Amino acid sequence: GPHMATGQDRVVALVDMDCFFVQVEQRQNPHLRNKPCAVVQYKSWKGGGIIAVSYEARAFGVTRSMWADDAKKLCPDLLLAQVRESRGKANLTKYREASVEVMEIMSRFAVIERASIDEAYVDLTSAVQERLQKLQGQPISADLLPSTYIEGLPQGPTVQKEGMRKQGLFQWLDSLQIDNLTSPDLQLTVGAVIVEEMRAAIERETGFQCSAGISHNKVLAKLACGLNKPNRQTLVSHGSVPQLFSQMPIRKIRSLGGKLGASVIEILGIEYMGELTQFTESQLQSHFGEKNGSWLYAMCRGIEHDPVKPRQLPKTIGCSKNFPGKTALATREQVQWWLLQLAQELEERLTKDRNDNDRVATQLVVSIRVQGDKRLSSLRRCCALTRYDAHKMSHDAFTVIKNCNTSGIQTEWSPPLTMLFLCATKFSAS
DNA sequence: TTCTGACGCT
DNA sequence: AGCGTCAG
Ligand SMILES: Nc1nc2c(ncn2[C@H]2C[C@H](O)[C@@H](COP(=O)(O)NP(=O)(O)OP(=O)(O)O)O2)c(=O)[nH]1
Ligand SMILES: [Mg+2]
Ligand SMILES: [Mg+2]
Repeated sequence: GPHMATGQDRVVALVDMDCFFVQVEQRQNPHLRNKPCAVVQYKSWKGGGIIAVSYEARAFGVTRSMWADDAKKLCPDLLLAQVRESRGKANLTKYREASVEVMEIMSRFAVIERASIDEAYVDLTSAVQERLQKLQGQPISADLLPSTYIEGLPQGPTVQKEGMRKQGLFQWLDSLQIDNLTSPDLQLTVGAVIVEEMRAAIERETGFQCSAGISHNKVLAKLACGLNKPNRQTLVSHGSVPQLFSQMPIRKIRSLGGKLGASVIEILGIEYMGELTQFTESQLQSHFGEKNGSWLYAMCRGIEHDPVKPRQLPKTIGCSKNFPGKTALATREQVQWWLLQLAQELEERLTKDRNDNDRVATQLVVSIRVQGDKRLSSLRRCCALTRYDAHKMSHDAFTVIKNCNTSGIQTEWSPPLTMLFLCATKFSAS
């Protein structure tokens, strides 16, 4: 008991933009605002593949990974914005730039770890300590938490969503004020106050809305964030974990949504995260390996030690294009022209990266898929990246992959290529 | 018929 | 180094 760590040492938040690419397009084009709308890549095949969906369109059942022609069947008035196309491929530049706008605001409050194009973890532990001392013992008003939910409340002894939110918040604050709650619970609450401030700054300065999770570690903060989207933030306390996890499907937890999560369910014969507490650490290590076993044992108790890494900028810069079915590249000339198109986009992005961020990539990774392979990559080869030159890069990439071609004729490529990917990696200060 | 990007294993 | 997993 007294020596058992509870993982309540940090305050961590996860901030994630609401329907991010849609808001970027809605900021630019006011005709799209407050409408069912979606962002697609390409257009010819089935109207384009949807990658982002406004909450209004979600109500009609429109989702990511849906073809726009199918989406239009559920939502006839669906409005569509198309990703920019350059050199015959999708160009995500506008969204990466919007992302930087948001990340730079977040970094004013605390150290952040970019987790994707539209989300970052925040380590608020230090910021909270400072705000606590400033207060002098002052109680925390509900007015400071106008968009916060407390997961698990209200409980015990209104029929509208906002009323339920407030009743939960009141129960929580009443407990802190009394002194019923822990120091950790106070720290989380102050963390939520700062997170309100951060989300207000993002909205004021970019126009974009986001949601957030506040908890003691990255896994819980990420889980919390999704509980009340859009435009809300959720506090998940250590105390809330047993009830929360008791009916939480294992797949909902970050990293368990794939094959490992399926094996946990299958091997142990359980469904919910909370059921993991029955097993000893050694039992879990036996089935899932020393690292996974230790992580699972702690995680199902709400505990996780993964640090928020001080990293705002992506570690790699890459671009890729699929060539599905009949579009598969079947000639040497085709392969070279597309390697050049990818190389040109990469050069432009690398050159900008070097001016903005004082660094240079030193390795070029080339990846391809051959027709008939399920694997995202069939083959990956690296070479030196010594100069930001698209012609040189595309020539080098061709050099490293040319041996894969089995075709007896120099001009033909076999098997035909279904994917090309060029990635710049191994950055060094410049 | 998507286009990324982080990280683990060997 | 090259391959796989995971999350969108
Ligand atoms: N190229 C590409 N971009 C994608 C893909 N999937 C998502 N994106 C892009 C488009 C997304 O806007 C963005 C952020 O990813 P989320 O936060 O997972 N989705 P969102 O913020 O839209 O909604 P909410 O968080 O409120 O549910 O990444 C994809 O498969 N391919
Ligand atoms: Mg998002
Ligand atoms: Mg996201």
